[PDB]
Amino acid sequence: ARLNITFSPQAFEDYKYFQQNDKKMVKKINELLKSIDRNGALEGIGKPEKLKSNLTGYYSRRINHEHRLVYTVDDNHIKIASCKYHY
Amino acid sequence: ARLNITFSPQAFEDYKYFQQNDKKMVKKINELLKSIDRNGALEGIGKPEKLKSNLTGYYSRRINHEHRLVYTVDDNHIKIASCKYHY
Amino acid sequence: MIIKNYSYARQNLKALMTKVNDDSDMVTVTSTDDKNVVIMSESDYNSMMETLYLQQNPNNAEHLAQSIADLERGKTITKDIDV
Amino acid sequence: HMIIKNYSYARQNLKALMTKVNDDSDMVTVTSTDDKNVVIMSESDYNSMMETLYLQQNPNNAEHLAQSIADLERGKTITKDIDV
Repeated sequence: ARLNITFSPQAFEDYKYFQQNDKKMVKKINELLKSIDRNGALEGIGKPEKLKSNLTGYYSRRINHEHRLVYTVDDNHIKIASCKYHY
Repeated sequence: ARLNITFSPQAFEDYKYFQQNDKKMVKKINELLKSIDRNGALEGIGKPEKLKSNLTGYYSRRINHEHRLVYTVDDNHIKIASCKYHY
Repeated sequence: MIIKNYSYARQNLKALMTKVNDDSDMVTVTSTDDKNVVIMSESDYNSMMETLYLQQNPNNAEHLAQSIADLERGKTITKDIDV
Repeated sequence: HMIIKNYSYARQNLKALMTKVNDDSDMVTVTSTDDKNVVIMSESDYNSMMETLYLQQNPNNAEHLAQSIADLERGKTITKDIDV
């Protein structure tokens, strides 16, 4: 029920915003995080995929059709670059 | 020979920079422009390529290995979005 | 975007190569070894690589989006150019 | 890791190329006489490419990803225990 997660500042603001406006979105993000902690970066729900170009080293999983969880795993520690598409 | 060319403001500033500081760049750009005017957006020197995503409708040709001429052709009129990579 | 298997795709390879170039389509070829591949036209492949090249640096992605917007808006500079 | 062969090679050497595309992360270009060539890549590489383009295609999101990855790299970050 607890995960020690490192956020980028914009990823944390979007995560907090989801907490007071869309708990259905927080729960789906949390399910992705739990899957990453259990299975590693490339296995589990959310269609995990490596990213390329200047996103090399990071991965994406689908939160919904629009939003992506963009993350990397550094010695089993999860770092979150994004949890919300910024149009 | 004279071609009537529409520039984005940043593309014009980079062309003017090339006129003062790099005349070999201007000559290659001018060569690509002559080739677009005679052959259309997809034929001729510079490996012309359709672009995707938010650049759909625009085309790129190689000025050198780094700089692209990013352009569109609107009823045989050439519009330049870019003639220099912005790092 | 087309989904076929191996043994179909091994037969009419040329029929699938003409179909992805003219209809701008894609083919996923499925194997029993869980080692699938995607077939696209070389034109579409080079376009995506060139698009990723132009968007790879955020200053350049911003420069392109502002410039394309300026051209659509008519905030622009039109000159006769000695070519 | 690009490999360039012609059409008649690619007909009967199909798994020989499909496996080395997935195992070695290679790609294969198949040339043609009418030059409507094709490129073969793994489904992972195709999805990775499409996902990267999706994330870059709005400049506000490309900038948000660049800024966030930068902040992660220098440690300007927020680390919390969160309920999951």
